[PDB]
Order: sequence, then structure tokens, then C-alpha cells
Amino acid sequence: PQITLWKRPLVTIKIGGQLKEALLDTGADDTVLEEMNLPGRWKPKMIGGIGGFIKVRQYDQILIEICGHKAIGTVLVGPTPVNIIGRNLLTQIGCTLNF
Amino acid sequence: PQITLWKRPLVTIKIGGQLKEALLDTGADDTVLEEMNLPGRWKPKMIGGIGGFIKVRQYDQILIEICGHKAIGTVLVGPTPVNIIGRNLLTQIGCTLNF
Ligand SMILES: CC(C)CN(C[C@@H](O)[C@H](Cc1ccccc1)NC(=O)O[C@H]1CO[C@H]2OCC[C@H]21)S(=O)(=O)c1ccc2c(c1)OCO2
Repeated sequence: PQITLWKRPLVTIKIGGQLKEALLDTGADDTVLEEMNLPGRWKPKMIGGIGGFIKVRQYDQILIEICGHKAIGTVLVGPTPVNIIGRNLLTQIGCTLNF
Repeated sequence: PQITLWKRPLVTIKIGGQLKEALLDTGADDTVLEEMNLPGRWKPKMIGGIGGFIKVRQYDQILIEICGHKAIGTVLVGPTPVNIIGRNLLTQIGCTLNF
């Protein structure tokens, strides 16, 4: 599909057995999801943006379905105000910028 | 152009007659540039990111050329970690997400 940018590019994702709304974010190196209790091991991480840094938990090899397109990679979980799909997964679903 | 996302979508911009590098950021509503000098009046404003809120200088109706495409709109100047082009200008250059 083609998504115009008049409004936030929010799409439905499926992760850890839950459906959620998330931003397709070309400005995000990594994928950052709102606090959720995923099972398995994780490693602490800090990611910075406008306003400073937040502490997140890094989970590896997590399956995510983005608008019906399957992907698997690293997912960060922490106190983000918005679910953010980063480039690590956008590449896997064939997402491109076009103008 | 069609831009894949295996690297950061960084592009050259021209603003105030000066060239800079900026990130095409579909997760940003607004355009936020690092500290710089711009002519004209500005208003103090607040913007929030993943880590909190920062004070910025809002410049309205600013000419800015992005990868050879012209836009005229609001530019926020403040302590952002990187120059980001937000949807307010991405729409003006006809940018869309595609997968
Ligand atoms: C600032 C850029 C370089 C990085 N950010 C991605 C942005 O898309 C961010 C994603 C974002 C969106 C909404 C709330 C919090 C983060 N948007 C943002 O800060 O935009 C601000 C400017 O316009 C306004 O509209 C949105 C907030 C304002 S981010 O959220 O802090 C971020 C995401 C994944 C990351 C990372 C940083 O480091 C490595 O992995």
C-alpha cells in the first residue's frame, strides 16, 4: 500500500499475541513499543531522542506482523508514549520513502 | 527518488541559504533543527519527544529545500539530537511510505 503523511502513519501490528497501533517511523533506527510484559530474556538499553533518554528492555528475535507483513528482529520495550516501528523492521516489510 | 531504509534516510537541505544534513522522519509531526541562526521573528514553544519536552524557537513560513524539492512551512529550532524533517514538510514535497 501507499501511505500519505497528512496524518500520523499509524498501522495495526501483532506482537506477543496482542494487536496494537504503531508508527511507521523512518526516523527510528530501532523498534520501540509501549510497556508490555513479554516473556524471555532481555538486556537493558538506553535510547535518546527529543527530551533525552529512556530506559528500555531489548528483546531479540521477536516476531511482529506489520499490516499483514511478517517480520522478526529486535524489539525495545519501555515507557515510550507511542509504539514505534523502526528501520530494523521497515526494511523487512519492503517499506520505502518516495517523492 | 525511492529511498530504502537499510541506512538512515539522511538528505541535504538548504535553509537560510545554508546547506545542512537532515533526517527524513515520518514519526515526527514537526520539523526540528539543531541550534542555528535564522532571520525573522520567532515564538517560544514546547515540543515533546521520546525522552521529554524541550524549549524551541518556532519560525513560521520558512523556505527550505529538501533534496531539491522546495517547501515553505514551520521550522522549530532547539536542542534536538539530530536535524529531523517532519510530516509538515514531507507532505509538501510529496513524500509517501510504500510497501
Ligand atoms: C528524534 C528522532 C531522531 C528519533 N525518534 C524517532 C522520531 O520519529 C520520534 C518518534 C516519536 C513520536 C511521538 C512521541 C515520541 C517519539 N518523533 C519525534 O520526536 O517528533 C517530535 C517532533 O514532532 C513532533 O511529533 C512527534 C513528536 C514530536 S525517537 O522516538 O526518539 C527514537 C526511536 C527509535 C530509536 C532511537 C530514537 O534511538 C535508536 O532507536
